[PDB]
Amino acid sequence: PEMVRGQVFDVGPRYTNLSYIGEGAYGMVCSAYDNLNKVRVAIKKISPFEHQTYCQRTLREIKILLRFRHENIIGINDIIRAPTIEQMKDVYIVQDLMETDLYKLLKTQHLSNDHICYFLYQILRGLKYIHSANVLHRDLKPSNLLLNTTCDLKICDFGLARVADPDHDHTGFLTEYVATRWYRAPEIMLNSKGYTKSIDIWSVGCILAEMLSNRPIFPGKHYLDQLNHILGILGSPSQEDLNCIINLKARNYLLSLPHKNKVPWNRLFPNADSKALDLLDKMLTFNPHKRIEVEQALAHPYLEQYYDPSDEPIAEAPFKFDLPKEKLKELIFEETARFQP
Ligand SMILES: [N-]=[N+]=NC[C@H]1O[C@@H](n2c(SCCC(=O)O)nc3c(N)ncnc32)[C@H](O)[C@@H]1O
Repeated sequence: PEMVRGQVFDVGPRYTNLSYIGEGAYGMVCSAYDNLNKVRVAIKKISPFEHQTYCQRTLREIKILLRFRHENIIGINDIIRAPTIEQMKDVYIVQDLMETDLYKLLKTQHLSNDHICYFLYQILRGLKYIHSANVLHRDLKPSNLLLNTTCDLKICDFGLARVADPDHDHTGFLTEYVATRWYRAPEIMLNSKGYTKSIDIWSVGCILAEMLSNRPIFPGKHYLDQLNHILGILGSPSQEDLNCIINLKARNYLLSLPHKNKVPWNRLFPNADSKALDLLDKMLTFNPHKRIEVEQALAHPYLEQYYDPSDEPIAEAPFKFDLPKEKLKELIFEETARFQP
């Protein structure tokens, strides 16, 4: 088998002329030439079978991406693995080759307002479809937003996704490890398991802020720091918003803090479009029940040049609703059979 960086990257003969791209959350990512479609593609090598949690996340990603079909969500074009469960050690996921991602782009490129608007529209368009499937992405962040050379944007990595479960969202204070720290909504640290759609909107708000300045808006240095950053900008929650938190440990923590004034968005972002800042404010709303939902965000005046609900499709088949790694390997093997061979 062809090799890259000293490890097996076994994708031939259909895929040749491999180039190392990077180390992902799952393993090695390479580009390759697709001798059938006559185009270069991305290939991700995944080696999950020793660990139940890796098997979980891999099965999640495959099951969701195979059912979804949307312009702003990365597809799976092919899946390579051994013909038998016994011989299956790795799984390769073949996807459209994308020039960059928003994390890499923000490291060196200033975005025009037109690009910010276009990117945000595409994020919300993809998110509308995800949420219409009753699915939460739960790890939206710049590095999970792929971009091709013409700035078409695709949401990727559904390994942490879940079916929404609002009736079971409540929990205690300082539990819960949802999303990537900087993109984590304030209620995750207070009383939420991140089982409602508002968790994703918070992350999109954080992404919008980061597009406006090329800096993360809430750069918490560790888990506990993250709420400090959020409150340092939003200021102290109102009595009404505190009255919505019944958990006493969470509420009394907030009551124990000195008063903090809100920092006006236009002082943080003096060059930003005022309509973008109005939408930003509605996505970065402290109370998740008052936070804007994805279809309202699409209809916001900032996005008026793109908004078209008839061209913002929803899922045909929402997802309606412990396993040892052996059963998970068998499930991964079954889920990938359609690509044999
Ligand atoms: N990651 N990583 N590894 C490093 C490189 O992986 C690049 N990348 C991924 S990564 C998917 C998410 C993950 O697997 O974490 N998908 C693609 C892709 N379809 N086309 C081009 N490049 C891709 C990413 O920009 C990063 O530069």
